[PDB]
Amino acid sequence: KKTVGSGGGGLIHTVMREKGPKICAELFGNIQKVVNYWLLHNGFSIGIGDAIADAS
Amino acid sequence: GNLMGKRVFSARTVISGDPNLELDQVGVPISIAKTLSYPETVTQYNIHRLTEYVR
Amino acid sequence: MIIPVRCFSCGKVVGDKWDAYLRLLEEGKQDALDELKLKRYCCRRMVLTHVDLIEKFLRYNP
Amino acid sequence: MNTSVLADEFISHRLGLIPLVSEDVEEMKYSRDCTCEDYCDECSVVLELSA
Amino acid sequence: NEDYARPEWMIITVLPVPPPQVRPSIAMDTQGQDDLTHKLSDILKANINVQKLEM
Amino acid sequence: LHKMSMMAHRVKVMPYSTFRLNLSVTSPYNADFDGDEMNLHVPQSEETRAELSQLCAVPLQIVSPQSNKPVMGIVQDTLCGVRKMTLRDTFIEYEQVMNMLFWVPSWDGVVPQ
Amino acid sequence: ITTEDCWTVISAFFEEKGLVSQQLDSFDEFMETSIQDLVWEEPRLIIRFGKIYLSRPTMTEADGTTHAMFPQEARLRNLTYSSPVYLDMEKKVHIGKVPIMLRSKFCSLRTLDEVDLYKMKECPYDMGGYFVINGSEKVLIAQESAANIVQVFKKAAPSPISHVAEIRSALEKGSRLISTMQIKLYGREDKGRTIKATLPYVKQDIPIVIVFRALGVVPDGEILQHICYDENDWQMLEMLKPCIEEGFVIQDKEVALDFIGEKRIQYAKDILQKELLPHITQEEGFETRKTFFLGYMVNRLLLCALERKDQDDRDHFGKKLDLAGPLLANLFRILFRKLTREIYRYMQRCIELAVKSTTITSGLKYSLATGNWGEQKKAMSSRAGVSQVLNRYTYSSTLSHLRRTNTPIAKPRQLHNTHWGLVCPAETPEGQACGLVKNLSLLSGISIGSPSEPIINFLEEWGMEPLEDYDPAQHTKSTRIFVNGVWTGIHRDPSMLVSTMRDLRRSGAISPEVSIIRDIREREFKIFTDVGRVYRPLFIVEDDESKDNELRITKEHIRKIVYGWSSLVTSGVIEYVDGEEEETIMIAMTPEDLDTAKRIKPTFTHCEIHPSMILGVAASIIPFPDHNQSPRNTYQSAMGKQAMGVFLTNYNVRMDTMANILYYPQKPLAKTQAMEYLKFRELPAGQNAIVAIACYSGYNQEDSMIMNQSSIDRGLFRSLFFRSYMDQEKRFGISIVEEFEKPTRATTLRLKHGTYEKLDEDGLIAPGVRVSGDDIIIGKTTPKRDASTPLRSTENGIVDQVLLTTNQEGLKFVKVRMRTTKVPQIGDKFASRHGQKGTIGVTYRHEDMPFSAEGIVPDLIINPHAIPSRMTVAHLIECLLSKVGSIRGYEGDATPFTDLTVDAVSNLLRDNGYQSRGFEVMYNGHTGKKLMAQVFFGPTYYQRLRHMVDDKIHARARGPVQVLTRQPVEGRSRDGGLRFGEMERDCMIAHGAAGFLKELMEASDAFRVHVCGICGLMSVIANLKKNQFECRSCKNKTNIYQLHIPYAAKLLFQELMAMNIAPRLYTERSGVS
Amino acid sequence: YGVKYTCGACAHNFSLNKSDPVRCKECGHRVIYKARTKRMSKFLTT
Amino acid sequence: LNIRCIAKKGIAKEHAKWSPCSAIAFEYDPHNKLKHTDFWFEVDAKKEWPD
Ligand SMILES: [Zn+2]
Ligand SMILES: [Zn+2]
Ligand SMILES: [Zn+2]
Ligand SMILES: [Zn+2]
Repeated sequence: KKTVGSGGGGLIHTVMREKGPKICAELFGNIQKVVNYWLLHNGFSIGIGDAIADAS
Repeated sequence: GNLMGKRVFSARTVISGDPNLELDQVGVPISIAKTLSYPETVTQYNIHRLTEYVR
Repeated sequence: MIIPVRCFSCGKVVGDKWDAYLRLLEEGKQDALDELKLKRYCCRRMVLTHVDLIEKFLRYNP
Repeated sequence: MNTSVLADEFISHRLGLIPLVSEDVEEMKYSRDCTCEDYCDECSVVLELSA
Repeated sequence: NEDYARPEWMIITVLPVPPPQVRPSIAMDTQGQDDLTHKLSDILKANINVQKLEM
Repeated sequence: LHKMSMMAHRVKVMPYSTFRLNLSVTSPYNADFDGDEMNLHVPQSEETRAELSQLCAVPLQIVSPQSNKPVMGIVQDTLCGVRKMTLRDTFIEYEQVMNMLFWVPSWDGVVPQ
Repeated sequence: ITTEDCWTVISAFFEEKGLVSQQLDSFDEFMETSIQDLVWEEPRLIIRFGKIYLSRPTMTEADGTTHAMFPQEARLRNLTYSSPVYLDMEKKVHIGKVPIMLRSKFCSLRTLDEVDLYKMKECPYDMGGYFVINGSEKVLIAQESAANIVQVFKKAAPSPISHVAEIRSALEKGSRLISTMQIKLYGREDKGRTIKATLPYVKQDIPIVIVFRALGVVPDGEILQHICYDENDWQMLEMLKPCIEEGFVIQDKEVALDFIGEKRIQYAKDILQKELLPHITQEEGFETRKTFFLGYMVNRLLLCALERKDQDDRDHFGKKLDLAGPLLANLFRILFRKLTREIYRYMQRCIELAVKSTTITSGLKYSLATGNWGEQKKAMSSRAGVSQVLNRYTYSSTLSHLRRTNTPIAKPRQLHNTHWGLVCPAETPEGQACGLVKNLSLLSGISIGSPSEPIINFLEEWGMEPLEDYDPAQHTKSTRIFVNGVWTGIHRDPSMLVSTMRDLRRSGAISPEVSIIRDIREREFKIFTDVGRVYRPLFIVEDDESKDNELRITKEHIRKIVYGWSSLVTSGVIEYVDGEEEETIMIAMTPEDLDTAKRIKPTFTHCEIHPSMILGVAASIIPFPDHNQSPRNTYQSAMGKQAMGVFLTNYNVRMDTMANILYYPQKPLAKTQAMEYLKFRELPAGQNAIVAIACYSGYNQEDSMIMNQSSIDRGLFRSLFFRSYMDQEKRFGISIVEEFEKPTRATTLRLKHGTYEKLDEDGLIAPGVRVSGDDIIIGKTTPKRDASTPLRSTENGIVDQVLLTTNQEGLKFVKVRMRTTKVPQIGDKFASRHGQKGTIGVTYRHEDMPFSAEGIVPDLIINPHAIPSRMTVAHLIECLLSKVGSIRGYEGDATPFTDLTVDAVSNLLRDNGYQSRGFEVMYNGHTGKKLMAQVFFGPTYYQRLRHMVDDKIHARARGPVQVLTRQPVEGRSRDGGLRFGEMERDCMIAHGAAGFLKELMEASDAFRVHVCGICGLMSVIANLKKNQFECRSCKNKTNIYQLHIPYAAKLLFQELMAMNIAPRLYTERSGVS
Repeated sequence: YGVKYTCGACAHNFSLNKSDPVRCKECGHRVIYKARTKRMSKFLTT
Repeated sequence: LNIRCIAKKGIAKEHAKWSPCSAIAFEYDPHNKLKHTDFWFEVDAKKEWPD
């Protein structure tokens, strides 16, 4: 979130300013396409198990 | 009610995001595209394509 | 509302198995599923959750 | 004709799922390739049902 | 303003009757008359009787 | 309630009965997919269009004047995962490092050492 | 008696009362009794009335006798399920048709059994409770501040008044005046503090002293006699002092009744015997009584202005529901009374039959039909809402609808404490009206209306020394007693008066419905017979154990359950506690009781049947509602009324517009013990989907879910959709009838666009026909102009059942029903029972799908992201539990506060073979390589909410234009166009998108008007051809301009003109700048 | 061969036309459905 | 109830009513040696995760 969010220092905020509307707008799709794809294979989930505290 | 804002070549349906669409795109259901038109004057650059689209 | 041919989830047939099941209960007083050959829960839930409305519908006249 | 409490296409569905034989399924043709308008013995199997 | 609006005209002598596109009628293929196309007639009638009491 | 509650998009005719929008352009309209609906308007003059693409294009909107910072980032899956993929512990082998480079359209066509 | 026992008791409850007790119970009360008392009061005319007859359903149609009518017919034929009314009039007589309440008493259904019903085509499962006016099923909605009670309010720093006490009064039976009593208290908490009160019809206010002397008490201290009951309370008395001085100027009953302005003095009396605290009685020789009240009042005032009693709690539910039965009452009167003074005119013309029994038939219909109680006429000053269109989306939808409450309009919307037990905390609409609409718990019931005297008597003969003769000092701490808001004397030692009435109710000699509250802490006795008091049932504790320390009920009573719920009450084992009486009891939660897993748990008079009974229909279907963020439960509380299933079984013989049936239902893998009374297991709202909470294609993102196409094909979540277009053949007293044929040409043209060919010559289609696009479904004509019906443009399907029929007016009635199977599509909405709503983003198949070694693959893939902030965890639990119940065949209980834990279920799941937490290994459907992670894969119930895309998708480009405006038309159904309202304007303006915005014109209005170059108006007579332009009156033909403005605006102007204002339009600036 | 209208209960093939009343060959109950079509309906197995 | 069915070739792509498969088990390297997975756990993966 800190490095790629709708934040100030935002790598996005910077790529927009440094490269332009266009270049940065494309930047999303890419960072996306790579990651989303990767996640598709690495998987990820959540279940009651994520909400239980240590025995003690 | 009628002047500062009126109902207006428009369409509306349900959204669902698509992770394979350039940031600025917006997938439109064929159905809709086949309903909304666009007045393009005939010009010797697009006559050929238009006469096709028309047929 | 009748029995569902083949399980949604995996696909294995399950139309025939209705009467076998609803029977192994009334009489043999029984697990039923397991012997009927319904292993993994996908098909399991299929039978064990069917509420046969057709019966009541059938109670109507013409 | 159909006086069952189930609707037409509900039963229609049902039969779509009923498992048919498919041993020599390979020596039959896809209705799409068969030169017969609609269907025939050379690419289909017709069935009856009366109740 | 002596030209566009003189104090007196705040009182009406002759009433401006607006036309159809204003108070359209909606027939059922049967009557069907707009709201205003009534309080115009209610007024009209309240005018008739008045005069027929002054003559 | 935003300058961004309305933005010009590139049209992509697709099948199935629904407007398919990108995730990162989610928070501007502030939509989700639990049934939410969207209105679409179609320019009609040659300039009308231009006026729509030269000032209302989604790309021009990335940096919001109200809070002098962008207003569209990487949400959910893409964010969550981009994190994992970054850790020193995250490693990928050739077979995949390739299918990954392929997905980047601008890829120079050169696998990094 | 353990916990698992209390269930049989509850079973015992519904076996006898049934989900809709309230509605019916309250109806019979109007028919049986009430209805009589109403016709017999201010009847007799200068001709009297006696007993009235109420027959069963009938149909008086010309061309037939009087057919004994039945529900399922009136339904199809759009009639009225009402019967006749006769009255033994004195010098037998017919007076109106009363709409009966289905499943009531005069409704034949009340008796017929299982098999009996199946023959009337009426679905057994239909619990009824609704009316059937002109076809559609109408449900009367409960309308929630009780009357005849004392209230004290503090009035803001800015006000000449300090505190004030009020009491709204109205005759429980007889006219019913709505005039309230104001016992003010001027002088803020400082200035040198009088007490004045307001009376009906009196211009100004009167200082209490006078009100007393004018009453019948002339000396001081005899006045203080009534107000204060303790000569040693100088404070209060002090307060009164200044007041006495106020009236010191009027020293007797003569002057007393005077200052109230021979002619005037007489009127004074009136406003005291018929207006002043009119309840109690408006007789005559009771002056005394009212005086003790006005004394008990002036007391209550001060009791607060001296910080001894708080300001009255405005929202203490106990002091607030006019059900169906009552409504007809106040309604009937309004009617019968116009009949009364109608019958007065026939008698005032006969210088020597007449009773138009249509005002009571048609009057009743109007209301019940629309929802406007108060008459019709130039009286819209009524309330719309009362009586609606009974829901039929799902079974749990209908139940809910009947158990609903209203409340005419930041504090009321709150969930008060008093709400415990009587109303469901979760089920209540979002936005708009939220909290103004409450639903009843399962156990709640409403009072009905008992009689006072059999208890007034039963009292003044067991210690109640009547008020009439009272002496404040001889009887100091005399516990005063009230009856339905009236003061019927005090009582000496009450401790017993109390535990005698309470023993009287338990044997059943003073209706279990009456309320008796003893407030020792104030010395008073509350008596309530009232109609509209919500009450719940509880086990009685009584330390009645000469063998220990205990619930009167025992495990012998239980297993004994000719032993209904009527006996559980006729033995003093259970009591009906209204909200008021509740105040003075102590309720124990778990009967029994009162591990490092379960939730940590922290004089008794009663115990709770079961805590999971504080819930109403809605939540009752929610698994582990005690594990989710409350605001979520509140949502599911709404979506349930929007899922699919089976709303009745007779559905196949129902001609209702819209109705959906889920192809294959499925009782849930996890359930509430309560569901058992919600017939839910036999009428499910969904199916058990093989869920899989994980990330994948990234199409299950932002509440959009992935659904396994493959199983969507095997029929998962498919549903039938019905519809019924209907028409009639109108006539005129002047023999001119319409027609049902297959019209073409024939001098008129008035026809449609579509085809009529699928129309047999009877002007109808056959039930086999596959109709679509717009195809004319029906053919009608008007002598040849067309009145034929077209299948809605967005729709299509197949005809499913056509039917011809008579009308009361012997007209040709014909309804048509069309069927369609609706398949789940990449957009349709779904949701579980946890506010976990989401729509389809895409659909993959088995291969593409991720999977587990076993083979098992998900039907649904929702995103792990919809869990962290939603907090709905029970969702996570239902899955686990249900993954066991799946494997074990045993029903998995999810029911509220029980003894089942996450640690427990997890152990049960380890006995079967899979991870103790659910998670399973999965191999990515595209590559087969394992997933670096594990997934929460497990069967969860999912309701297929209505709202499928293809019923919303709409697009327009220049369609039907409006008439007045000339702008597009509204709504997607009439081909309308989306509005570009203000806010959309704004934005474009922010963008500096000048032209596009201007393009309000091109995409909507626009219009060419012709202005005058002189009087800037739209006068110009522009005959567009011969160019002739003109504008006489301004006599021009030379200087004229044409302009382009939004017709809405052209109209703005024509409008302004007809209002005499002149919007001149000028084409050139002259004022400069 | 041939059928026009049926009755909601005593499903007995009737058949009428204008003015011939709208009842049944017995049961007064004036309902009546308009029996299926002759032209066969064709379905898909999905 | 009178019908008349017509059967045809086709595959699971076209419709599920075709594929003759219906559930298929698949596993490999039961002992995570290839480390194509990262076991979830509270204390001990091995004991908490079925062999
Ligand atoms: Zn299966
Ligand atoms: Zn062939
Ligand atoms: Zn002029
Ligand atoms: Zn008949």
